[PDB]
Amino acid sequence: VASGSGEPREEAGALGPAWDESQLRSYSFPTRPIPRLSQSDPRAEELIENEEPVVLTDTNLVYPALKWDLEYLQENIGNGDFSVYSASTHKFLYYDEKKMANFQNFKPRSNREEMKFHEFVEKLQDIQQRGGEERLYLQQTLNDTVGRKIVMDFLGFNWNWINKQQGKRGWGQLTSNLLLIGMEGNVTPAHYDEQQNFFAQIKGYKRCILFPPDQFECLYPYPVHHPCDRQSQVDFDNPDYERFPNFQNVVGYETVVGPGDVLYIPMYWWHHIESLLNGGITITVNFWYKGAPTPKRIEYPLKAHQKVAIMRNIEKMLGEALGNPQEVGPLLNTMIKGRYN
Amino acid sequence: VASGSGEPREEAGALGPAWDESQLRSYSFPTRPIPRLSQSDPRAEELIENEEPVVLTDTNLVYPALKWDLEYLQENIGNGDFSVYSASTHKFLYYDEKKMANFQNFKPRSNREEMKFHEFVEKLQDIQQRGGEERLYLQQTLNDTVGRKIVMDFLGFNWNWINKQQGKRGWGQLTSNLLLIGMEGNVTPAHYDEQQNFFAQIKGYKRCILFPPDQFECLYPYPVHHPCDRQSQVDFDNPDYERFPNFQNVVGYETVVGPGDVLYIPMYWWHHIESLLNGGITITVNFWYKGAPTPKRIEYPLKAHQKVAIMRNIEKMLGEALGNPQEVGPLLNTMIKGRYN
Amino acid sequence: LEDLINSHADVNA
Amino acid sequence: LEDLINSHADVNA
Ligand SMILES: O=C(O)CCC(=O)C(=O)O
Ligand SMILES: O=C(O)CCC(=O)C(=O)O
Ligand SMILES: [Fe+2]
Ligand SMILES: [Fe+2]
Repeated sequence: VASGSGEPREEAGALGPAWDESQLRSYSFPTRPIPRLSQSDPRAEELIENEEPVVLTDTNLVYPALKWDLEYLQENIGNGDFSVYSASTHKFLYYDEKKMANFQNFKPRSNREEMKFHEFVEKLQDIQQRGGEERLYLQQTLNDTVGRKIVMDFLGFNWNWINKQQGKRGWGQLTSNLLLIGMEGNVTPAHYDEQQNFFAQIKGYKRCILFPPDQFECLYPYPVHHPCDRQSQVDFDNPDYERFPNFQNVVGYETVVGPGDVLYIPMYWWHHIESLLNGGITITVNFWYKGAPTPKRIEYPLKAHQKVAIMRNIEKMLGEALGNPQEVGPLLNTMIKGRYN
Repeated sequence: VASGSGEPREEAGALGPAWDESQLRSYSFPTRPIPRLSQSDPRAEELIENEEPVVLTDTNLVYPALKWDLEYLQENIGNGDFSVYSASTHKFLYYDEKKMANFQNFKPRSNREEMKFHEFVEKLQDIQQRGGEERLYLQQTLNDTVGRKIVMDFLGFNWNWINKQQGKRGWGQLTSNLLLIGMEGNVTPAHYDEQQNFFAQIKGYKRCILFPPDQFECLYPYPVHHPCDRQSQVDFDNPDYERFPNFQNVVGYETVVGPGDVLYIPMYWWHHIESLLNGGITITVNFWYKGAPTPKRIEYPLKAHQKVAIMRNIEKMLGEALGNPQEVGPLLNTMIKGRYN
Repeated sequence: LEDLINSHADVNA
Repeated sequence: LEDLINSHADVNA
């Protein structure tokens, strides 16, 4: 049952296997595969309503974007500035800058930098030709400054379908569309987002390792006031079982998305994402939606994400009441030490 | 500086020392003495405003009650029912009955029982003559059903003085007057009350061991939803340093109150109270006042009792939100384990 | 908040 | 309460 992401899919026109195992990094934990279904399959709709991951193989959600690539985008993506993170390692740990205040002892592993698409493509072309070890990752929201063709393509997305999803799930509004363009091998460490996400793969292959909300005690997120809030403190490449013992009870659902696939990442679900090794650059556009609002009377017992919501709020409250985020830990410890533990 | 409660006071008329060391139980912790001052002494007023313990030797607060004793009280205290706790050991751990629901695995060490004063005096006279090991402790609020003379004596209390205290400290209303009549040797284990208290000694001698609010982590109170809420889990006679390590850093302020003394027990201050061994029965009447309300803008950093107030509230919140008090510990542990500890 | 540091009024009675 | 279990809307952006 630990098939992983399943056997490599066979490409149409006998073009060989899309990717192969050796492109996947190795980890200490087991994973079961995420269902790869058809948007017309009743099961998929079932999984989405039940807030469980699922790869939809035929939405045509971002059909017009499947022709995107560096040249095309550079050709007409606009003149605006694109946020670009650089890093020494293959892990791009996201950090909230507005929170960097609280922890003056945090050394960023990845640094951001604004630039023009053509600049990213160059910096990317240089390392690419000079064989540098440096890595880049473009993560920018799609604004107004967008090119004419890109705005055209954007209109070609399957809004009929996605909008109905927003309606059936009672979700809130579409908060944004993030454009991600990464280099083969790049990794986004495990974290959970507070919104519903439709992850539409465009170019290259990405391995997605998700974990359910109820595995909060195995993933050890950073403190809410820390810059790395919502990220796992556990280093998947070298898990510290002394500090993070329950990480040995972790079980994730995995899959490899390719051009045309849309992975539903339910709100609060942890996800670890990597661009296959030697798989070339990757392109993905995600859609973020505020989740549906809290029901009239909250039934019992609570769902795992509700508890996570509570914990998060308790930490924020103590942060304000105490007048200083760093006294949160001490107060919490004083509260349980010898009383609840 | 660990004088304890100081050297035994010499009684007027060369009637020898009021009490002696051998009447005091022995404990593993050190104590410094609580100032014994005059109500006219500026220092006392200073200590009260600063919310620090102090024994006031001359208030005449309960002057008329100094003539009380079993016969007198029985003679005219009324026909109402008096709450009476019985127990095998010398420790009368207070338990909140309304909370006994939450912990169906709690075995009461002391059992309550309503009865007529004359009944308490009898049950007390029997054990007293049959040399029983059983112990009793009368703890009853002074109601309306009070006798005529008792109501007279009550009027003789020094309201002028105490009322001014309530006014100077901005305290709230007098919530009640508890009448406590115990047997020599009886002990009330360390706990903290949420109100300002003026502890007026009437008959016999009581040793009072107080601890400041900031020693919360050394006294390990029971969970807020537990019946023994606000009591220390540490057994002073046999302290479990494995479960309660910080109990080895505990330092209390001590004193022995006698007829006529009034001990100010500041709100949230822990107190351990014992009737001297072979010292006869003890009588005390306390006065409970709601503390002053929270100031306009709360300055920083917070005072220790404010933090204790916060912790208490956090526990109550999780108790309601989770829909069940017993899930509080687990949620709290899941919150800090590997994140804040 | 601050509706946090406020107390109650419980005593051993 | 229940003003407790409500969430926010933070994503890695
Ligand atoms: O694709 C990635 O590398 C990160 C994306 C992600 O975490 C998201 O869209 O929620
Ligand atoms: O005097 C006693 O034994 C207990 C009294 C007490 O805890 C109080 O009055 O607050
Ligand atoms: Fe994410
Ligand atoms: Fe008390």
